[PDB]
Amino acid sequence: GNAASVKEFLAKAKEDFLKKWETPSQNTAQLDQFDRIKTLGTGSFGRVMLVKHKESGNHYAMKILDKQKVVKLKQIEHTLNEKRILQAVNFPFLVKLEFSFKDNSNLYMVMEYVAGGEMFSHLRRIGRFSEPHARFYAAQIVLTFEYLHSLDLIYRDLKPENLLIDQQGYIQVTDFGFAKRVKGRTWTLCGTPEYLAPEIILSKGYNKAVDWWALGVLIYEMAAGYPPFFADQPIQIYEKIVSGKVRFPSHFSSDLKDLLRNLLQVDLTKRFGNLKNGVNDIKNHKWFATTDWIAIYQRKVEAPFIPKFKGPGDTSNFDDYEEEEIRVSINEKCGKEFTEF
Amino acid sequence: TTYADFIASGRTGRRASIHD
Ligand SMILES: Nc1ncnc2c1ncn2[C@@H]1O[C@H](COP(=O)(O)OP(=O)(O)O)[C@@H](O)[C@H]1O
Ligand SMILES: [Mg+2]
Ligand SMILES: [Mg+2]
Repeated sequence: GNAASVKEFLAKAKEDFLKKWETPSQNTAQLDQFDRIKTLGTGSFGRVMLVKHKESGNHYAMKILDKQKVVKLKQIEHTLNEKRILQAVNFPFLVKLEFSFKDNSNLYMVMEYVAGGEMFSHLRRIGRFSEPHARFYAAQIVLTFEYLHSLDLIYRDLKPENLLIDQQGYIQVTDFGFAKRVKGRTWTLCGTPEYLAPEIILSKGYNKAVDWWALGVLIYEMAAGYPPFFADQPIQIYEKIVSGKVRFPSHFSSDLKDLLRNLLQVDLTKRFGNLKNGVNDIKNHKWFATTDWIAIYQRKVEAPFIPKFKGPGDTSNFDDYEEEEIRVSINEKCGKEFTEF
Repeated sequence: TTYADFIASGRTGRRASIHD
């Protein structure tokens, strides 16, 4: 995301968003304009590869989606949401979508390359983040959700795997696959097991409150080293989540435990972020007392950790993945389904 | 310890997103 009252700021931000949202960019590049280098990561739906833009010499992260696979996994409308929303947003902590296009077989989304690696790998290696360290990343997510929700957007897949550390040690939110612009309630079952709010698991209509619940899980996992609800199988995780019972590590400060009880709140009439006071219930909470929200947004705060970059094109901060040949059919596939992409 | 239980569990690696 591009680097840099509130009610006024969000007013102008919304104006900018609606313009792109109403008239999305389309077909702004083609496959042969890039040199495919290496796979940076994969999810249930796509493969993201580090690519080299021939003309500019710039390095990018290209997300590749097989149209037939998208259809099989019932992600047609989600994928259209993903591209349409990502090409319209603009925030310091949101990954920037540089180009997008398609061919007979796949869909392509070329984003800025965030070389710091997944928060996930750094978190697992180090074990856990100290409260001040976790707070840093947390604040950025809080501000990012304030921005997204103000645009009537629900994110729906917050997790360390979908969060990247940039060269300045700041967070970049990627993967807008489940992002959706919705005013009222929505019902699709999606997200990641460990991060699902109770209302999603119980097939109830839900709203942006699930994102605040997800934030609770993220903060807990960052500070504890493990999630608040874990098991060997998703079903077992779901049982723990709905029961709501949460136990905190003995090293968790009083302020952190109080905030978490308010975020990992099964009762929607009490879950922070969803109350009458909106996001301020979180931003004014004690655990964030030392947080200077404007400084964070302006990226004037010193990052707790700055990733090592042995130069451009360096992928040492990412695990290695099995590579697969990107074949393109001679026959167009699912043309009608993705006509607006 | 809880950490020991987590580390020994089957979901300590990257977690895939779920859907219908
Ligand atoms: N802009 C990016 N820069 C660097 N790595 C990225 C970027 N976007 C995604 N990735 C990597 O690719 C992985 C898969 O991307 P994602 O969009 O999450 O796929 P899926 O939607 O199937 O989860 C991420 O977990 C991350 O490791
Ligand atoms: Mg993902
Ligand atoms: Mg996704």
